[PDB]
Amino acid sequence: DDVGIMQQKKPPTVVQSRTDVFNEQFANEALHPTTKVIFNGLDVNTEVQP
Amino acid sequence: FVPDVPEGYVAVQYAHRLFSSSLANKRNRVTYTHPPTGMAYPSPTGRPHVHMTINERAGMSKLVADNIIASVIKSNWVVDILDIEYTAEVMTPSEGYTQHVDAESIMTAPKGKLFHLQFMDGLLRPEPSAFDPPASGEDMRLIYPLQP
Amino acid sequence: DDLDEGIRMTTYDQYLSHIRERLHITNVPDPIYITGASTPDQIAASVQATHVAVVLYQSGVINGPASTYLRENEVLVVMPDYYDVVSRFANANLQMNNNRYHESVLEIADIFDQADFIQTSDAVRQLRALMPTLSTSQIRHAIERIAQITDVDSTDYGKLTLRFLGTLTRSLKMQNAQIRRIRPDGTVLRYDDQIDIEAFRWSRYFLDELQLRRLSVGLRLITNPRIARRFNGVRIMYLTDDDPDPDFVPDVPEGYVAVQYAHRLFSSSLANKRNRVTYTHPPTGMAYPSPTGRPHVHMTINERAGMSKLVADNIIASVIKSNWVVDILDIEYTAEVMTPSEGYTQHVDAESIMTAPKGKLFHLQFMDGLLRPEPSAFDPPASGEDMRLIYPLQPISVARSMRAIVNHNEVDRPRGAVAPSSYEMDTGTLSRNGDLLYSPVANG
Amino acid sequence: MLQQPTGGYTTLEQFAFTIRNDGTNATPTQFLQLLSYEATENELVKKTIPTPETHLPSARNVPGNVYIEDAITQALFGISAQNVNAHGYFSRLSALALPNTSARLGLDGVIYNSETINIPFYDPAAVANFAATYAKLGNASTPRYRADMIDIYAHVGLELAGTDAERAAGVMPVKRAKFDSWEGSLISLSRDVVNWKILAFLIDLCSLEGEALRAFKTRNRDVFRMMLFIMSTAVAANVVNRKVTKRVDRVLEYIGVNSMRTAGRTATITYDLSRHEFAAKFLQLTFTRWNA
Amino acid sequence: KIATASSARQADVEKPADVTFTIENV
Amino acid sequence: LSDDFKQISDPKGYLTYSVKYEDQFTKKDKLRASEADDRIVGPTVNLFKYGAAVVNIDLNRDFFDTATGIDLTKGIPLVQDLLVPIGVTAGAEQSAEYVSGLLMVLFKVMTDNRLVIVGETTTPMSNTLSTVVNNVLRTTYHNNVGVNPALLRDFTQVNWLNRDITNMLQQAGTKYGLGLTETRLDYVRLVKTIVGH
Amino acid sequence: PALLRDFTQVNWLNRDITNMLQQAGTKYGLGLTETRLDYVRLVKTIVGHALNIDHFAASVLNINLRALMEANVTADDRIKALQAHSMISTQFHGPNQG
Repeated sequence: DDVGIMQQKKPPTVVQSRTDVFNEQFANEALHPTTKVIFNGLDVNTEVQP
Repeated sequence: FVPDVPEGYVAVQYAHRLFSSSLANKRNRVTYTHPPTGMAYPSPTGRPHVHMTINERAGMSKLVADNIIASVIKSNWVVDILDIEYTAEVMTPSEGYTQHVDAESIMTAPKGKLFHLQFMDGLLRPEPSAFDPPASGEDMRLIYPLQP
Repeated sequence: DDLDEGIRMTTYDQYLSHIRERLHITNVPDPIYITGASTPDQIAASVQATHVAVVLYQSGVINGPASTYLRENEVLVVMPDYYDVVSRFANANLQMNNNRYHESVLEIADIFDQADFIQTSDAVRQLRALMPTLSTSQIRHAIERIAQITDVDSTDYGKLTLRFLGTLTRSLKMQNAQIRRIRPDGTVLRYDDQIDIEAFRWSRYFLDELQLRRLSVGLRLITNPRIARRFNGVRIMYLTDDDPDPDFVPDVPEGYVAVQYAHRLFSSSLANKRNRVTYTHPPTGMAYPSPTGRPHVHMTINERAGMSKLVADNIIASVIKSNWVVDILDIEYTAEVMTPSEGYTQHVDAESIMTAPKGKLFHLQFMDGLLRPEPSAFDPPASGEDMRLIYPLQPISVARSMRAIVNHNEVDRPRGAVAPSSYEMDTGTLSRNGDLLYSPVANG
Repeated sequence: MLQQPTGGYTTLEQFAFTIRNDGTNATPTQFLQLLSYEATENELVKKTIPTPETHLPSARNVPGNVYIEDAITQALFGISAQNVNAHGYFSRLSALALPNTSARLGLDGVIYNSETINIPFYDPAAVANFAATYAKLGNASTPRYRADMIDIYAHVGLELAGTDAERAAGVMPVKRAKFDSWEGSLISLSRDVVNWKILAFLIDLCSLEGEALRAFKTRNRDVFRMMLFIMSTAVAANVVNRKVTKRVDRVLEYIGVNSMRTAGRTATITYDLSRHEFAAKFLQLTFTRWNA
Repeated sequence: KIATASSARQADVEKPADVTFTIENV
Repeated sequence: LSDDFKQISDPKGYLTYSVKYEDQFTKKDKLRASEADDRIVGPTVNLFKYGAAVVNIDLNRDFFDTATGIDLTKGIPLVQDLLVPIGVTAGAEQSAEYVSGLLMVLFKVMTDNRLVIVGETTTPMSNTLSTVVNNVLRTTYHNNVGVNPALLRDFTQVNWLNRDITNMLQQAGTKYGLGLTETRLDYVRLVKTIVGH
Repeated sequence: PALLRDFTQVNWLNRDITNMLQQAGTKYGLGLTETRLDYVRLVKTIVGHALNIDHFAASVLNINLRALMEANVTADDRIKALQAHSMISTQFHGPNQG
């Protein structure tokens, strides 16, 4: 139940960057879990609140 | 060509309030709570077919933007961003596209940026040889005009 | 009628291979043939005669009182073959049918009473069913290899070493063989106690009594479910990674139509100025050039033999873009079960699962993410999803004894944690003969 | 095997449901008597509950002994319950749903794939009736089958704070509950509840028919009300204390209105979205059986 | 400080039988 | 005499418990068992320590060694060059190896000639053992008690486990015990006397 | 001092402490005990220990913990203060409100 404290291991983070047009292909798609994510930069939460 | 919204999709005005972080099965998912039924949707995958209409991108969390696009992809959302102004160039099939507008920039740009969308006119695309083996892969367009 | 219930019967080949020599060995008259004019009393006399409850089928349709007798007495009919079996019995009630049967192994111990002439169990048959068809040369190879493992000089064995014809290997394959006196004509004679020694009565597969004694334990070990970790068949399905349990096989949803994979399905076709790898759906016959927009399809795939890369890839694309659930039964794999901390050391491309040679052992890894601590309350939201494609078709965690030895709220058990089975801790007693036994359940 | 009493298993003293009230044992009804309500301007108006889906999860064979009772009571009442929508447990449930399955559901709340004789177990017909509906808890998360997590709580409120006239009317003012209370009263209440053998109550609710089941509903109404109360506190938008005349009065607000609250708090147990889907589905099934 | 997995399995301690010269009864 | 058997002490079994731990889980509280209860229950508690994500039952790699040609590194037995194609090299990681491997288990078990001799033993006084261990012990035990989950009773701090093992122990049908026991063979003499453990 | 029972060799003391212990009105105990607050979660769970400490310091320690326990300060509160000190249309995003 406890909040984790030591940094936990995470699934690899594939970064799709979908455009105006693209040619999608799924040969050599990963089978084990991956975190698909669409945007290049997402450490947007930077204002730490003591 | 401006694609129609398929029957059974439901209009939803964007609001910051529609999205929130929340716990969902050992992860802080960016839950989307659909205004009609009120039901939360922690993941993009299960969401109701939604014709979301973003009148103004300003103030939106970038993570909410990624979630909305991920909804367009995994739940087949049709989201209509009205804020954007853009020039368009109708490229010939011979020349192909030269510039690609990432959906990231389309979602996160300041109002008043002037995007330059390209558009192939595929009427003159060459016909494939009758005997040639099939190509692998599928061309996909993500962004569309609302107007001719 | 229960699957166990009904008329027992077996092919004649099984009979000569297993029942008959044993019948000769106990000195009983050969069991009667059952022609159309066979009263139940004759069959009763034969069963009481041979002490084996077996009757070889002869000719003609069998009358019904005999049939009810064979059914109630569980008499084992032997038939030359299985063509038109129903025609060999008179169907009074017309309940019997050629497709209405239950094939099953039947140990000789359940029919012979005398324990002196029975060594093994169904287990050997099971393990043999696990074997590839074997050439005599292959069999010699296995034998020489088992000798090599055990430091025996197996050289020139099964081999004539003529001075002029040279070495001539013969077959080593003598399954179920017996030592038997022959007439000078070269043909065999039934084992006579009057001449041939008792040691020649029954070969007992040519092993020491003690090796048989241990062989029984070993068969029970091999046929134990916990040792069966060569899994076969995987489900490829586009799904967010939710269930912690490795043994998660997603259910195929409601609207899905099962489709056996076949080459005739996928094909080339013109489609919007492109030569798309079109799929046609057999329930409607409609063609679907694009992987997107295809009807839900539980596509079983018995063999990936000739499946072209365009097609394999197009199927996988249908799994994603169209939520096809494909089930590849060709695959055989070991499955390591990872703790969440060790993650995934290996990384299986879709292409590798659709092109791994048949008979190669795949090695898959599966998370047991049950021991995964709750996210920090102020950890940033995860915009995108965590998806997963490879799933087991069968339970995987079969060797598992205990799972998640950690508390949940210092009393409550975590959902899915497993205490050891009670049998792990029984330590009962030796039996009157000295066999191991679990303790009595009820007091009596 | 326990033959089911004509009054249902709940008539047996083996399955008495009870909760500590400042540490002393008490029937759920005499806790509910402590509850007092202050109505507000908003009005709960129950909608017809959508009929539950006929699709049980496929009854796949699974290793081990599924501990189904602990799963359900934890997902509803347990503190910070985890993996509430893992599918295997309900695969075994739907396995129980089959007409002649070898699996048996012991009084322990465990399901055993073997016919393991030494443990007494519920009559297979009754558990077939039970699994035939509650295996559907196995599709609590699947998008096609998700329960309305919002409107269903109106029924919750109606069955908790509802006056008999408010109940017959089918509408009630939104209410703010309050009661004299010891510190940690809600957590301790949830601990007392999560130890309930609710499988007796649910096997009875599913298997019993006619006058016996109707008498069963009149008899166990306080238990169902209590489970409802723990859920309501799990979804209450806000929960506090008032210090009137030395006595402290816990105040939960508001009954019958789910807030989709996800972050945990000192006051109460708190559903994550998964637990919300689960509890919602549970409420749909349980009320659909409750009103017939 | 990163989390880590680990493993163990019970060891064999099967020594060949010892040759005591002492006897334990008359 | 012919060496028909292979005298050994503290025998190694065919199956053994493998266990994977998640190493971030440890109870803040620290148990303090008596030295004798640790000598008995200890290998077990050390094996089934907190954070053990899984506890499997594998074939003993240490017994079915590579000398037998088995390779238990993946879960199944795997024996190369038994069932092979003739006339072409067999492929690596071939599935057939599994069946080949089973023969070697069967074969290796068909010919186990180990014959147990008592190893070092211990006769704790009852007063130095926590009472449950005294219920389980039988006057004396081999110093090399291996693991067995019944030992965890009143010892693991993982409460549900301890509750469950207590249930299975108190059930009439199962009864863990350890060390010397009254065999029908007791007092039978064979140069040395037989006893049961 | 209750610990000295059956431990001090000073006999009268041990006799007297035994008397006060066996009297119903007093009951020494030590370490973890069943508080009404058990299982209550506050990032970490609360538990109660019967410490050997003065009742005054104990009373104050209890008051402090129950104080932190009752405050119900969530992220939404801090977001509200940040919004008060921010240019009028600023949008804040991040943690769950609860």
